[PDB]
Amino acid sequence: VTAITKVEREAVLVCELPSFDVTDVEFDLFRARESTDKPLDVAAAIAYRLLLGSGLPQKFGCSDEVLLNFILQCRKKYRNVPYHNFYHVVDVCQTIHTFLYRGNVYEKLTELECFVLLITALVHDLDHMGLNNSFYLKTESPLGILSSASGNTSVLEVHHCNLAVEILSDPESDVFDGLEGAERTLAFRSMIDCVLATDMAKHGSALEAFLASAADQSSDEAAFHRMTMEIILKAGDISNVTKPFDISRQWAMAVTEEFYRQGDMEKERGVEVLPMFDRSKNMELAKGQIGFIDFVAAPFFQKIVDACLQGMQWTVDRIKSNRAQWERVLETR
Ligand SMILES: COc1ccc(C2=NN(C3CCN(c4nc(N)nc5ccccc45)CC3)C(=O)[C@@H]3CC=CC[C@H]23)cc1OC
Ligand SMILES: [Mg+2]
Ligand SMILES: [Zn+2]
Repeated sequence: VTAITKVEREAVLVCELPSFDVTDVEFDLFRARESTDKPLDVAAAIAYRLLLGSGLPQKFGCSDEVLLNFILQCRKKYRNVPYHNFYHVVDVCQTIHTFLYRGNVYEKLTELECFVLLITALVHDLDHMGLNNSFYLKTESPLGILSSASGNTSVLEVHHCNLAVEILSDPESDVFDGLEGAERTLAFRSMIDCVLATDMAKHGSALEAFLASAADQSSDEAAFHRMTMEIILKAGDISNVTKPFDISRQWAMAVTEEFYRQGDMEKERGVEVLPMFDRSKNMELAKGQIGFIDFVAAPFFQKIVDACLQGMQWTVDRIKSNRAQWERVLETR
């Protein structure tokens, strides 16, 4: 399929990104994009550098050549939407790295499992089209029909897995080619399982199952590793509120635009439009983020940190302080 080539290849290798430390919890992807004419080659380099620097691809007989083909193969599959673009999955990959190596979550998993997670971040939203699963079902869209007929409500997540598998059948872009037997099976199994678990419809059930496993010393060990990978991918996804406020705010600008556009399309089609998707209300960013923090993200991070993931306490602290900063935008309005 397609083939990347040196033209695109080198176009990434000749980015050096001197101003930053990709390993830092305060790494700023917004700066990186802004700091060149080629934001797409910069993002790729950040992924490339993160993966190579972990020394995980080498360990699992993944050469640099195949690695970069893989990244680049994913990039093509991402579109140009406000939020669910290739910058979001590069973000997720970089954030997951910080949770593994600064939050010491590496200790709870094998190297293969850390390698799979870093990879899975990049395939997790392949060919996302700005539109949530709901839209596909309410518009009786062909992908919603296929999902509905096929027995799986996770319209996009199955889509992303399909594309991810595609990319890896080609061995010049197959970052698991060096795995054999049980390891290769696990890599695909867990990668798919993780991606499917990013469907926010399943958020409660996946959080309650990870916690019940974490509190049980007799939990099946393979099942705990798996749920931990699922929880970490989920964490990367909702990690925007754990960043430095200014980075957080810009993430929230991007999603708020993306939601607005779906809601524009939901008006045209004539289908139901939720409050959140409606440009008609200015819809105070502050109150949106405060609600997202109180109902989804603060309880999530606090609970997994306490159960198990004590190294990630900083996520709970930054949420707490990002919240207080939104309350001070309210108090001074
Ligand atoms: C930067 O800031 C955001 C980034 C991503 C998302 C994402 N949001 N969501 C939904 C998650 C659940 N929601 C709310 N639920 C419940 N119980 N209460 C709420 C109260 C107030 C607002 C929302 C909710 C709806 C949105 C996705 O599904 C995206 C796709 C995948 C993962 C997360 C994304 C939201 C952001 O800020 C609002
Ligand atoms: Mg997704
Ligand atoms: Zn995502």
